[PDB]
Amino acid sequence: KLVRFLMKLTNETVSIELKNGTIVHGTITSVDMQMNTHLKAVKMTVKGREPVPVETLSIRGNNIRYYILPDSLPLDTLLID
Amino acid sequence: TYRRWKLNLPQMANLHRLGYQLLSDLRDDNYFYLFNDNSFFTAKALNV
Amino acid sequence: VQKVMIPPINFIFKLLQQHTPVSIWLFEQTDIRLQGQIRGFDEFMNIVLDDAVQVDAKNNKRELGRILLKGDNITLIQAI
Amino acid sequence: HLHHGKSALLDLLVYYTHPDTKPPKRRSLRYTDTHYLERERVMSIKSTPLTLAVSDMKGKTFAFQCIDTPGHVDFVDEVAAPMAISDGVVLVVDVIEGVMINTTRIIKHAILHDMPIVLVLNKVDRLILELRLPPNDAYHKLRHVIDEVNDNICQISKDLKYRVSPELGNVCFASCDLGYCFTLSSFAKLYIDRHGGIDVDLFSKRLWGDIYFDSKTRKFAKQSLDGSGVRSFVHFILEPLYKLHTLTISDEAEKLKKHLSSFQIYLKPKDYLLDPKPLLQLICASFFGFPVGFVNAVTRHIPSPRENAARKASQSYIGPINSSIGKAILEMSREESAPLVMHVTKLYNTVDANNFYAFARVYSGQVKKGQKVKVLGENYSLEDEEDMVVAHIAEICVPCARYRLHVDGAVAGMLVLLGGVDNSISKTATIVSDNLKDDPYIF
Amino acid sequence: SLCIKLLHETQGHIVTMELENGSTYRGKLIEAEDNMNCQMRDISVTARDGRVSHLDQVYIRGSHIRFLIVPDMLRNAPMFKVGPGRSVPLPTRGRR
Amino acid sequence: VDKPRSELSEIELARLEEYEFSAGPLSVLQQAVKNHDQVLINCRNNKKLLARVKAFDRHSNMVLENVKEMWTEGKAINKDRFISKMFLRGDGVVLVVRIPSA
Amino acid sequence: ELDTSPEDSAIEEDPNFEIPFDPFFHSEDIEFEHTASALILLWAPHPFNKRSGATKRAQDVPLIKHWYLEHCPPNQPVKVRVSYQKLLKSHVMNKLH
Amino acid sequence: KAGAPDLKKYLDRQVFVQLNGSRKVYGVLRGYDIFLNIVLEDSIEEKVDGEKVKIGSVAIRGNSVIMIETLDK
Amino acid sequence: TTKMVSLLNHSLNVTTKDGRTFVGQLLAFDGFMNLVLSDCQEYRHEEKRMLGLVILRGEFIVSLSVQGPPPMLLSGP
Amino acid sequence: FVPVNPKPFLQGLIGKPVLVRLKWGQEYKGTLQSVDSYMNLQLLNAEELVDGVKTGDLGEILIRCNNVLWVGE
Ligand SMILES: Nc1nc2c(ncn2[C@@H]2O[C@H](COP(=O)(O)OP(=O)(O)OP(=O)(O)O)[C@@H](O)[C@H]2O)c(=O)[nH]1
Ligand SMILES: [Mg+2]
Repeated sequence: KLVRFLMKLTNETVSIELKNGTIVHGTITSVDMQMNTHLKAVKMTVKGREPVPVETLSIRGNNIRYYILPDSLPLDTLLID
Repeated sequence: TYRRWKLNLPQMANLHRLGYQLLSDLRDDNYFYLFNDNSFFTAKALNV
Repeated sequence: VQKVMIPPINFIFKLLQQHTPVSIWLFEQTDIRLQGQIRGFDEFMNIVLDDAVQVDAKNNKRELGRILLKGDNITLIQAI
Repeated sequence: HLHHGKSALLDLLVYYTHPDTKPPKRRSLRYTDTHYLERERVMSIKSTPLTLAVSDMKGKTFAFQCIDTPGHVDFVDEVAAPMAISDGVVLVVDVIEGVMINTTRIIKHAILHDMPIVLVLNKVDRLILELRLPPNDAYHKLRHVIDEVNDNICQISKDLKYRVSPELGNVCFASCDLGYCFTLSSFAKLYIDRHGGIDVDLFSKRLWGDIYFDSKTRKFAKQSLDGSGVRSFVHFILEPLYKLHTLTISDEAEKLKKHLSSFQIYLKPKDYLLDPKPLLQLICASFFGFPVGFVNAVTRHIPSPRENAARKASQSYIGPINSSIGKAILEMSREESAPLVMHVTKLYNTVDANNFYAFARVYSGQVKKGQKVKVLGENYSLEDEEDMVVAHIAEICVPCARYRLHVDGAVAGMLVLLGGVDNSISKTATIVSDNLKDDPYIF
Repeated sequence: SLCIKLLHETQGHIVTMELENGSTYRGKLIEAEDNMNCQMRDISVTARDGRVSHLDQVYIRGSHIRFLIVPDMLRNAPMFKVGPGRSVPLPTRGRR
Repeated sequence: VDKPRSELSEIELARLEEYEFSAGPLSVLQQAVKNHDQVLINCRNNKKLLARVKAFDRHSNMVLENVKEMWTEGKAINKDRFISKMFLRGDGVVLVVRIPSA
Repeated sequence: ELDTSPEDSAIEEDPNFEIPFDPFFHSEDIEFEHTASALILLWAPHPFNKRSGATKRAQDVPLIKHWYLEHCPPNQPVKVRVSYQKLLKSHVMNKLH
Repeated sequence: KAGAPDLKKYLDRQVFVQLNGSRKVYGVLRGYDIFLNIVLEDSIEEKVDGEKVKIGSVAIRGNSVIMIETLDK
Repeated sequence: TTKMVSLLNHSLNVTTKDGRTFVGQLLAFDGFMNLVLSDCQEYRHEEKRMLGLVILRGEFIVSLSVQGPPPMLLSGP
Repeated sequence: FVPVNPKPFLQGLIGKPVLVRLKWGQEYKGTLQSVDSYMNLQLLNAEELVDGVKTGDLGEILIRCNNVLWVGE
């Protein structure tokens, strides 16, 4: 299983494009093996709408399209079990 | 200190068998119809 | 006097034995419909078709031969 | 009948809805006795009402206004009087003792008054742990008791509407001491939840008389030529019950532990080192949850007050249905403009023998505390207009046996305790509103 | 499941649900399932445009439900704790 | 291997899981990771992904670094966007095509 | 009087009705090694039906109280009957106060 | 696990089925499955225009069934 | 999923697959992320409608956020 | 007279040229050599036949299971 790579990483800023096309940008509080991701101090940008910030927010797993990870992560070591 | 005990089923069965001379064989409590405590209190009160 | 219920899997199994031509609809493609002989299926009822022709709203038949129709799309199974 | 377990049945629900209550040291709880005389004789003498919220097999919550009646022969007043403001009868029969004289009398009087009957076969655990019958003989005993009850029903009316049989969901097998009360449907659902998707009703309707299950064809036969199969009820219900009781009793900690682990029932290690009877109670309360079978049977086979308004009006009410009051009774209107009609069939002592509570069923309309009502006696009529008494209403309570819930107002279809109107009422009475159309009739 | 328990609680009342189409349904719920398949009666169907039609008996499959408007007085329904093995939220008296 | 019955316990489920990437259709991602080959990935929103695949999931949840991403759409104008690292949910994958490095 | 028994009715729709699962406790037997002795103990006098207690003192166990709490055996001499009655009287006075 | 849908009261009755994409089919229900896969006989299909074309014996996938409706009082 | 519990009795706005937004007090949730909201308002497109007690499907839900904190010694010698 | 089930149909077809059809109108041609239990398939030297016209060559292809509509030839 590779979702474990998601919870091995925690508490860092990440940009997310959701399933509806909207883009969110913030640091994760915790992500779930079932792909429920929790976000805090984020940047909510609805498609065709003016961006709005919110303090905390959570995504359902089906709505994640992809991630934008930072470049300060030990990717090689983080991939080991 | 001997303040609580816990016995198995074989041990309790053995103790029940060994002391069988000195326990009742009623298990019904209807045997004591007019010969139970409250009947005695009533009889004492009524002097019968 | 009552009529016995027939589950759909046995219905498709019966169709398989009788070799009855079928007219298969699709999940969202309203106008495209497929027809042919049914040749095999599984618990997920992936349909294995024979003489599969892609009939359209204007009967634009196109021969597809023996094809496997993934179960996710079949909306309706017609008996002839 | 006497000591057949009808108060233990209500204790079973009370234990679940009231977490603070705990079993006593040396006897049964016998909640809803609440009389020092009854606690002395260890038997019910008065019919104490009890209103509480219980949960259905699927999760729906109902408001059961159950009235607990005595089982002694002499106290049938307390059975007939509350039965006139109730929609059905829940008959508790001890399987060991069987149908007795008071059970026969209750059945006759209930069918005579067109009351649906739900049968509870209590004290099932005595068949396993006390009488020690084999599972097949136990099934025969249960079937014989049900047949005797049906005979007593047929002696009054051979109608097929009044018939009790487990396949109709009308009979509950219970052991209120150990704490379970299931039906055929409660085990069919208990199996289904564990083992996947099969319709509960189709499975449950095949778990009664001499329908035989063949373990190799996995099909329900009809005769089971020679000894190929065994009775479905015994195969699926009685034998697992016997094995559960015996695993708990026979001091097999590891086997029981593994089996309950398969059911996701996890016990602390000190719990296996318990007295046999509390261990049975714990196992049965974890295995069988809330007694939802009884609740489901009662909800399905006893009409709601709105559904039962027509029958109540036709049987009890003696006036004309075509009047305004009669129409108000049939629709069971809750609006304030409706006439207030209540039937009082009981009076209850306060915690000190000073004043009485009138036990009434609000048939129609609304009642608020301080409302002006006129009380009609047992023989008030057009000839006798002198039995009416004008009275106020001081306090309105919802009975809960050991306490009361005070409500500012009560609505139609409710059983409430009325305070302030007791002086003119001997036996029964009818309470209507003063500002009302002429010609008030009594029940 | 507490949400399914509340849906079962609704049975017998008038609940409004809208399906993936967008049409809203006004009727009396008479049955409900763990899948949330629903049976309704005396339904007044309001289509997405706003046209009002009427249905008598329906069996709505649960996979196509968006949400339901439960009657207000069900906000006080009790939320029982559910153990691991239990499949229905009910008052508990055993260990857990 | 001779266990596609689909009624398996954990050990044999894991065995088939590894065998599937050993020889099945998903095997291409294995030697794509090992050989570090260019792969073009298309999502269901008509977006193009070219990158190295550092790791992949059995659900095809792939982590991608050095992505070359172009999307097209006024008059049809093609635009690109380069992201250093991304995690891709396998749900949105329509296709992957490997570009051999040699 | 039922036109068709509920049994024949239940079977006659889908006589090929099938359920694959076995009853809950199938590998076990309704009687184990110690079941008979356990049932015997279940209905025993007070000390012997517990398996867990609190170790009373030595002198707090009477051991013959039930002998005279019950009725006197018949054909006993006068002095024995009087002894039974007097011990019962002392016990009654103890319980009353 | 799964659960059998409650449809015994709808067996052998004139029933009306709504499919996805504004489809509409008549028929008398003859069976059902765990996934609500149904079976219809002597059914009739409606189009958007409304002309009724007899459609025959029908085995609809449950995934496409939106509602199942009966008309009797 | 212990964090999911911490949002009970809070006030939440839920953006849905349709595109609407529901604001209300969370009463109970589910493994499939079925949400039960009390005193729920509908944010269409913004127009306000009182909804009441609302049960959301799991699929309908896209994301959720909280707008409000949860509502609300012996002696000596 | 011999019914061939889907999985036997595909494994008895390994290495043969087929035309797969997607849900959304694209059909691909090529040779397949690997299909697993979930019926997502891999192709070799495949090309993309949009509208039935040969535009570009793709080579080896991994197709996810759901995205196909049918498989034939
Ligand atoms: N063994 C066993 N005893 C039970 C069971 N249910 C009740 N009892 C016992 O039966 C006796 C009578 O129980 P009650 O609740 O007082 O029965 P009752 O119907 O209220 O008696 P009345 O009020 O006089 O009619 C008590 O000793 C209960 O503990 C049972 O299921 N099994
Ligand atoms: Mg009683």
